[PDB]
Amino acid sequence: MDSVPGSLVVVGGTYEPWLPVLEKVGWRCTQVADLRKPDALFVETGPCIGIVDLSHDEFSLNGIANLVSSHKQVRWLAFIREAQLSSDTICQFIVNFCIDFFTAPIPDAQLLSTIGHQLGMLKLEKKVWPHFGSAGNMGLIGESMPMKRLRDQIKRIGPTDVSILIYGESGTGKETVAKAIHKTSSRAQKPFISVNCRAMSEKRLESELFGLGETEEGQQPFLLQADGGTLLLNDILTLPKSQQLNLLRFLQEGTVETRQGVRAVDVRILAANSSDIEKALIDGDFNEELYHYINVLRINVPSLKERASDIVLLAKHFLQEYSKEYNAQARSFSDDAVRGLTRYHWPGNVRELMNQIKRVVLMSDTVVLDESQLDL
Amino acid sequence: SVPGSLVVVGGTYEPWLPVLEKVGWRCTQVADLRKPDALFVETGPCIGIVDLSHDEFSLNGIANLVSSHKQVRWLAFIREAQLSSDTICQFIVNFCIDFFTAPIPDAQLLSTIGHQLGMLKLEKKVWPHFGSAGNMGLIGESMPMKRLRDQIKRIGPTDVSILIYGESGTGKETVAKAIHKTSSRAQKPFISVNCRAMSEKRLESELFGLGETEEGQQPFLLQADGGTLLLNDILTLPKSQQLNLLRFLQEGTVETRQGVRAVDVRILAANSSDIEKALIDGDFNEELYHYINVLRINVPSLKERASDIVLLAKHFLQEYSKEYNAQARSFSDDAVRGLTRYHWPGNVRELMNQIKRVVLMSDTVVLDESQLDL
Ligand SMILES: Nc1ncnc2c1ncn2[C@@H]1O[C@H](COP(=O)(O)OP(=O)(O)OP(=O)(O)O)[C@@H](O)[C@H]1O
Ligand SMILES: Nc1ncnc2c1ncn2[C@@H]1O[C@H](COP(=O)(O)OP(=O)(O)OP(=O)(O)O)[C@@H](O)[C@H]1O
Repeated sequence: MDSVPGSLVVVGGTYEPWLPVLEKVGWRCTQVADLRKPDALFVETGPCIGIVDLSHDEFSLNGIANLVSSHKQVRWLAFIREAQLSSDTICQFIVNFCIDFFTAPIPDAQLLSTIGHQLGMLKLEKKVWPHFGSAGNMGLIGESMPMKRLRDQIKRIGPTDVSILIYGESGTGKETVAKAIHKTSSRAQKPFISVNCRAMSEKRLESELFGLGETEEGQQPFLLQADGGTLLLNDILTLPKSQQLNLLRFLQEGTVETRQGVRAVDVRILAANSSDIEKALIDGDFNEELYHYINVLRINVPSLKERASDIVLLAKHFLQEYSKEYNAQARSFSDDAVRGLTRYHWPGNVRELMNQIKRVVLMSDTVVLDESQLDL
Repeated sequence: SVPGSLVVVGGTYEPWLPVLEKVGWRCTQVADLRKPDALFVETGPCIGIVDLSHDEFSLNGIANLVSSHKQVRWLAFIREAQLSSDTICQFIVNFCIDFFTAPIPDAQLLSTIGHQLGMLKLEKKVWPHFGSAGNMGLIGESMPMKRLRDQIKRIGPTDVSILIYGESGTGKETVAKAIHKTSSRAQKPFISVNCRAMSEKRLESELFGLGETEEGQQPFLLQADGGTLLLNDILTLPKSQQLNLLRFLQEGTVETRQGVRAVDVRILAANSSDIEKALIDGDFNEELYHYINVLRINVPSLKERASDIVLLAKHFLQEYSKEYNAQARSFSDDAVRGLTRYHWPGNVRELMNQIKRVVLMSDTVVLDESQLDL
């Protein structure tokens, strides 16, 4: 036979009754007491099933609900066991999903019925859980301390095919982030379309949602191509009213217009921002309904000003990359030069950095790059 | 009364429907995808089945709705034709509790639902009431308020830590006082904390205590024991204090002059800033964040509630006018079609403050638009 382990947290060992009914029917039972232990146990066991002994007992109700959605999220299914207390706050605490509960006696055959419904999910969890982004894709442009948070954040919000708001300062790598969560999105093998729109006129911009290729003159709406995959919208607030309409229409109906008949698609939508969004909102300028459609999740891309310990490593890569790309003899920075570039403010962040270095490298006549050839 | 919704444009996929209809359940069905959103945001606690059957809706918009703000108030559930389990099994990241096989064990589906239906029957403990079972809306009463009411009613009693978010000057503490009423510790003391204007050393002297207090000293937790403590402008906390906070948040213990002791305090926190920006930059311990972000509540600014502006100003008028004998008794329609049009960055606070100012200047009984923002 083949099955899946399952743990249970309780100080009262003698509270077996429901335990041997599962071991004999084939369940890998594990039991924790001291409250702090199961966290490590749950984070190491991976996807499983946990039973919560509520029978008055001795646990902090805050810490409980905390654990419930700490990192033990979808990968863990909630379930409680109580001594018949459905009345006060305690049963209102079953707002934490919990799927079902346990009568104080032993609903012998009913117990499997309660459990059996959920079992299809754990064997489903195992099919999707191994992934883990194995290759440790060290933020394909940066790697420091605020960055590791970003990875973890990106890794857990990636697969969730919801719309996410990406915000940070200009030239930080919001697009770089967008491309990264597309790999995580589980629609990774599908196309990805970043769009530095800006330099588009309404007519031409409007030509994206319903087209103005009069007669099939080699023209296809952008939304269409991004079907199954991911589309990115850059500098979004610059959008005109009429197009924001079509977006919300599309965001609600998922349909687009083509000359060869109106059609529907399946595109996960992302958005980037660097401006004071709230200031636009209050005046009336931005449709708030649309904001709630997109602000389902937020991710903040930290500027170079935030990280600073990244500045050195970034320059090295940008050195290596551009020097190798153009055969340049420049291969290293002096300790002098290193101990100066970080002090710069870098308003344009990642963008400006590569751009600046790009120039210096193509101007660099030496192998070691001094401060004289840089910020001048 | 009866929840039980299911989303699909077609219909002939009854088979699992009459098993509910014939057993006596009012099933409700949505098609145009956009409609259930408004429906889900207004219905409150219920159960929704998402029929996707590999021929229905775009999984982005779906997962969006599923996790827009329709979170705990709704339990997820899907329907597929077996011949489908493949590309997006990951959409079951939203709990979803269970799914629907193509074979239909007529009794098993009821077994899956009936056990889960009992959880919705727990929501019945507050009995939806609709008609504002609280203090007329504590401070407001419009459309985002009724959700807020519904929201407060179901997340209130749960003595877990909750993160309160809205814009500045909205009335976040008023909510805490309001949800404390729903809590099972209502008869206990309540202590608000404006964490904005406090120094580290003195802050540390509030928890486990510091300084050199060989005189007279008593911690908030002690006073707040059994009751509820609220933290306003929480992100303003220094590193060293967030440490001590988490210490308590894990152990529930404090230090006092008369020896160290432990307590049982439900903890709340208020915020008006960009929460996502603080965590990533490093300013707030994320571990600590999950201890408090167990539940979220969104306090709607005046920008959302345009129909509240009229009702809000009137209430604040009567109360303060009476307090200072003011002759002012009403607003002109002129003033009305100006107060609503205003942006109100400071929201409820600013509204209360401005009117408060005007009243002390109002020499007339009728208040015209000229006497307002002055
Ligand atoms: N016209 C362009 N052509 C080719 N590559 C470009 C162009 N513009 C930017 N890039 C590349 O984008 C990469 C980084 O992504 P990006 O600049 O979009 O991040 P971002 O600045 O945070 O996003 P945003 O577009 O919102 O400003 C840079 O390495 C740059 O080479
Ligand atoms: N000791 C106190 N106990 C109970 N209530 C108090 C006490 N002191 C003040 N209050 C009231 O609590 C409210 C707190 O105002 P506050 O500025 O914190 O609201 P807020 O909108 O949540 O703040 P913020 O703009 O930082 O978000 C005040 O209106 C005040 O009347």
